[PDB]
Amino acid sequence: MYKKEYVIDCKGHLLGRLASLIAKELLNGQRIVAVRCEDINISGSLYRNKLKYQEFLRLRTNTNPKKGPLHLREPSKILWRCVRGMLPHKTYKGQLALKKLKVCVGMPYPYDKKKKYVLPSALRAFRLKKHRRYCRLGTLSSRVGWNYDTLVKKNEVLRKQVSKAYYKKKVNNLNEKKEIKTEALNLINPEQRQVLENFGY
Amino acid sequence: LQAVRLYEKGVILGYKRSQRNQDPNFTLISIKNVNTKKHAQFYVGKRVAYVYRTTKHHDGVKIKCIWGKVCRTHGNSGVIRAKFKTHIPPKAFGDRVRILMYP
Amino acid sequence: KQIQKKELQKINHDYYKGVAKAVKKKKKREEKKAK
Amino acid sequence: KATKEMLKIVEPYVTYGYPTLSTVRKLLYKRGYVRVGKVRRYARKKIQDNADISKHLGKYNVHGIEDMVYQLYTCGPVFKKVNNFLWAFKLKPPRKGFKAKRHAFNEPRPGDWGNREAHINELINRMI
Amino acid sequence: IDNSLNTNIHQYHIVGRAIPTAKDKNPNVYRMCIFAKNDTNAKSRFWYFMKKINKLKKSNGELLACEQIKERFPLRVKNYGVLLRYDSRTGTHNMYKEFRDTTKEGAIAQLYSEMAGRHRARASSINIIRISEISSSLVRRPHIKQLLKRRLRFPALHLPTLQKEYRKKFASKRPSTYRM
Amino acid sequence: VELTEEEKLYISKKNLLFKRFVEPGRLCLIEYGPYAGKLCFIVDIVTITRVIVDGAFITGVPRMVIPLKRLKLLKERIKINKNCKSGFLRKTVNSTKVLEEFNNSKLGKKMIIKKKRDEATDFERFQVYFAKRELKKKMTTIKNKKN
Amino acid sequence: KTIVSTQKVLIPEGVKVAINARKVTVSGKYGTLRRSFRHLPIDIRLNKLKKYIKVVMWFGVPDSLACIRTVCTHLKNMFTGVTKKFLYKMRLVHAHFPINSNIVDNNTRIEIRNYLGEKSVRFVKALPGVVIEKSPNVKDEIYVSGADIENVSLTAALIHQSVLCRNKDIRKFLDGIYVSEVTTV
RNA sequence: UUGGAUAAGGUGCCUAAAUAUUCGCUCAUGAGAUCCCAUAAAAGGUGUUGGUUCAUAUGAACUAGCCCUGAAAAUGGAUGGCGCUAAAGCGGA
RNA sequence: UUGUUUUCACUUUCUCCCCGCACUAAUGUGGGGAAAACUGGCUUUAUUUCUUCAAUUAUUUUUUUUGCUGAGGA
Repeated sequence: MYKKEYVIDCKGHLLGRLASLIAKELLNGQRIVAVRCEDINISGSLYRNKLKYQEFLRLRTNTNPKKGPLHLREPSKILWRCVRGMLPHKTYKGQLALKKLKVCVGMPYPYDKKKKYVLPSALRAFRLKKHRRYCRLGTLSSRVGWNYDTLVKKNEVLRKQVSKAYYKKKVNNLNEKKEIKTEALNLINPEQRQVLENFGY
Repeated sequence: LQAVRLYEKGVILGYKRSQRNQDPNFTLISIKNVNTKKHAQFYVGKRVAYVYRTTKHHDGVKIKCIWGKVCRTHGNSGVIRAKFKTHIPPKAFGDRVRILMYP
Repeated sequence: KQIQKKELQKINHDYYKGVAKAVKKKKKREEKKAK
Repeated sequence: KATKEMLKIVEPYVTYGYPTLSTVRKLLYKRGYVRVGKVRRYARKKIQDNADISKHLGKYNVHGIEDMVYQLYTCGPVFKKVNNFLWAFKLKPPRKGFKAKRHAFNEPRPGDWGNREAHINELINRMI
Repeated sequence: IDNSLNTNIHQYHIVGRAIPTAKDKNPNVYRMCIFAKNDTNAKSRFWYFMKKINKLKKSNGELLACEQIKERFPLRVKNYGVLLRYDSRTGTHNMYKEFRDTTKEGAIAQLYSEMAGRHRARASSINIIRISEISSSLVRRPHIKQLLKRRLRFPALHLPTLQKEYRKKFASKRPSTYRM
Repeated sequence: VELTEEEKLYISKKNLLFKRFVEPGRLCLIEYGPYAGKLCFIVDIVTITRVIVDGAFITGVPRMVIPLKRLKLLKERIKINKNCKSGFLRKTVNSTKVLEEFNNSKLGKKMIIKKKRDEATDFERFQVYFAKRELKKKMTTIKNKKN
Repeated sequence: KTIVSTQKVLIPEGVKVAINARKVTVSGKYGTLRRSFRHLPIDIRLNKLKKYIKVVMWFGVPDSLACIRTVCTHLKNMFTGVTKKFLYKMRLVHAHFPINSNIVDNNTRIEIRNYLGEKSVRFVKALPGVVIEKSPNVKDEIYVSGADIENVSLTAALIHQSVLCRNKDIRKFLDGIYVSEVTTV
């Protein structure tokens, strides 16, 4: 809302709730970059969402399909269109809000180590009954003709290993910082020690 | 460091409007860390400054501020209505305003 | 106000006895007509 | 009997009930307006004094808002010269709002119109 | 006290009689006790039931005293019994009812939400009659027997519900669903 | 017949995935609603969601009924009778000092730190800042020395 | 409708298990066990000196309480299946053309011929670790067996539907590849 | 005209205001979603819950809420759109 | 043709015992019995700030922080 830009990991996020929240942020003026859109999940069976997308696919302008609704198959573009359908893109302010949004499949280069945020209002674990049926946007998009799911998965696993390496570096950095803190506490004057102790610092 | 702030951040949301109908006398304002009406009521009567930049100087200065104050809360999600000396230009939605400590 | 609360208790307990006896009569009539 | 019968035909468009003393006092003190002008030229005026009350009723010895409340609650011998003398109250909309103007106050579903009996004091002092 | 959880039902008891007429020089007096949303609502329901069961209304009925005979202890824990009668979109059906709460006021009212949710029976279609007290062992309902068992337990796997204070939109990372 | 050691060890070793039995006698601190911030006792259970939670006079909470959705109970427990009333509640609470045994866990310590941190005046806020400043001085001094 | 359901599954002597987050890992005689049952809300209690499993379901409503029964009898039943192999009674049938078998590559990638006389190729597989091989007692009989209950049963399942013909009344032409009875080693 | 408060109606985004609280029901391989209003019927329903009647925790019959079949039309298509299933659906409070 | 009056059957427990004897969800359970009653209620005595004094209604009196308005000119 007030940050320069918010990066959202779309993994395990319900499409409609995520789109509504993101669109509200764009309208309020907060720049949003959405990553890993191919792990967005949609309520209802995968066959149900496949039928819905087939019904959307069979729909085009009869006279000239060029101006027909550009269907788009990438999950990032699907999320972008869902967000666009949530805000007044026909107006200037709505167009600005729409252009204030970036969507990516996987995690591209300038999103390796900026904090990916998660909005619990759109989590599957909190917004869907466990015994009910859900889908996966990457799988649905591959079914409707994306043919890039596997490449994103291989890039994601390579990124997993890459990030794990420097997380293992960071944990040792933090646990040496805490132990130097333990010894530096007793080099501070006692009255300054008391305030830190009783304020939990 | 330098350049103290001692104010709270706010975003200019839409006018005090309904569906397909506005009332530009009041402008809706969102505040940095307020999310309920019960503490949105805390910032009532406080001065509100909208500070913006002009293309060219007007008093040897490229900066102009229009004043106002928050009258009462709007809804129950930490949104307020602010009345300004003039009407907030609609080119300024989503911009930043200062909710000042004084009064 | 012990006397006043006692009188109120007496009136309320008369109400309670009336309700209990009405319950008894309702049950007796239902039992009689059940067969 | 007569006015109750004539009001029953208009029940679905009004809500009515017991006023009680504090509420009648509030209504007369903060919303009470009085026809001070001459017959058929009444020129609605807020009370703000007892001079007009005495001018219209002093010869009939019910002069004073003290007496007007003293008389409106317990319906004594002078209701003609009190109700008709008093301008119709122009109330504000309820502070918290109506429940359903379309439905009766007496139906199990939320509703407004009908006889609130003793429950109209809260509505009046919310609307005042 | 929390207003959101509470309903709006209190105790009352108002006594009267049909009008003594020339034909009926000495009419008998009668009474009955129900609770509803308001005292006026309960009076209207009582007069409706009087018109449905006998022949009398405000035109031929009057009341001669009013009191609020509240319960012995509203903080008690009870098990009572009433009789339900309702109508569907094609007929009418009847049964009994019993439930546990602190007092009769909500004991009357916990049923309407269940009825509306299950059978879509709006409150204008249900009739509740003859409130009394039930036993704890005589209940043949499935759920209510374990209510007064000697010892019982189950987990708390319900989803969290935080304040508007702390229902922060952007989270540092994904929360879990274990708690405790 | 009785077996001792195996049952005694497996009670601890079973590591059952669910804990905090809802038996009468537990302590509670509400999570949602106007009453989030008070300490009470789970007197009994009335249904699946609604439960009976009542405080002690020392803690000062009247009788209440709350849905299970808004709850977060405590690990303590006393051994009162099922019908024990406010005369015995104030005795059984002080019999074992039910509050003392809680405010040392991680969550309790965090809550106390937050409670004493938000109520911090400007003077102690600046004291915390200055203590952090001196601690950072020592940080960098010995970090440079460690090379 | 009540709030707890459970099945006190009896652990036989010849099996040792370890539960972890609805992922029970077990060791018997022919091998080890594991299972992906993450669809269903299941909690498990375990003991190993006194044995017996307790698979439970909290807030047990008959809407899904028919699943704990399935998983519980299934659990005891894979215990039995891995301890002692299960044997269904599969018999090939042939009204006119006796069934031609080409058991190529050790119970893996079997081929079927001589069924109505098509004289073509027909090959149907099965899950690895499960045998469906000729019983020497009778030629037209195959002694199906394997590691686990589902392991044997899906193999006994897929095979029947492999060679179906067309336009021939099966009320009169009783051709098929049948499975009749169940026994143990 | 300036403030306040409301009516009808709404409070997931479009769109100002509840991803509000509380209790149930429903999974639809064409779910459903505000009077007029923008169609749906006879005939089938051991899912859910609660009943009623009967024969010694044991079997039936019905009953009615949601869901399903019945249910096919021509430019591509419309709960207003997006979408929504721990509802943003239905019946309450 | 109402009233009135009468009988048993009801509750607490970390009580205890025995049988399945560990079969408990638990630091127990299924069944059959003993215990007092630390549950509980009943009447009192000085006190309600050790501790509750609730809720609703009727009748009164204040209070924190603040929005908008200043007609007139006797």
